[PDB]
Amino acid sequence: MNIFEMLRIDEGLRLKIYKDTEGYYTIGIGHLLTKSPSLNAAKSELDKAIGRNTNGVITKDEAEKLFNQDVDAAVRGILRNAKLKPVYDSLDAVRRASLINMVFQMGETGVAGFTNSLRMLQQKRWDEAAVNLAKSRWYNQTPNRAKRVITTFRTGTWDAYK
Ligand SMILES: [Cl-]
Ligand SMILES: [Cl-]
Repeated sequence: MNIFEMLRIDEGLRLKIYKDTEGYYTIGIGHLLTKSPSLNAAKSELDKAIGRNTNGVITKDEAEKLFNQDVDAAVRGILRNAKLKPVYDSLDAVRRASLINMVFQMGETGVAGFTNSLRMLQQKRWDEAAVNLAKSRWYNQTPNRAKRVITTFRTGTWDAYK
């Protein structure tokens, strides 16, 4: 199991524009297109991301390409972030995947906002971090996915994904 397979389970794969859990236009494996209500604004963003006139549909290869870019970007954003980087550097391989998953989902800014949980993870206080991570809108809005990520942080294994 790895970050790609992990995010593929959490995000699914859809080849046609769809609305995410927050009602935003998305495509492929969790690739956010726009927060605008406009479907035309989303098709425009899509064509721009793909480099062709897609009329709202993409192929599996195209979805996987956006996916590879988004994972790369999540990692690079963590490494560039003064608050995230030290956490990431401190974690083992499995838990690092957990942090990438959160950044992919809610953005670098959003994760960097989990001040107390980050401090707990850096200190390796797994049980405490798990409790603090759950007191969040994130957990309350997408509980099943949040629990899988939190269990991964707590145990350092991929059990929640098997
Ligand atoms: Cl893009
Ligand atoms: Cl969920």
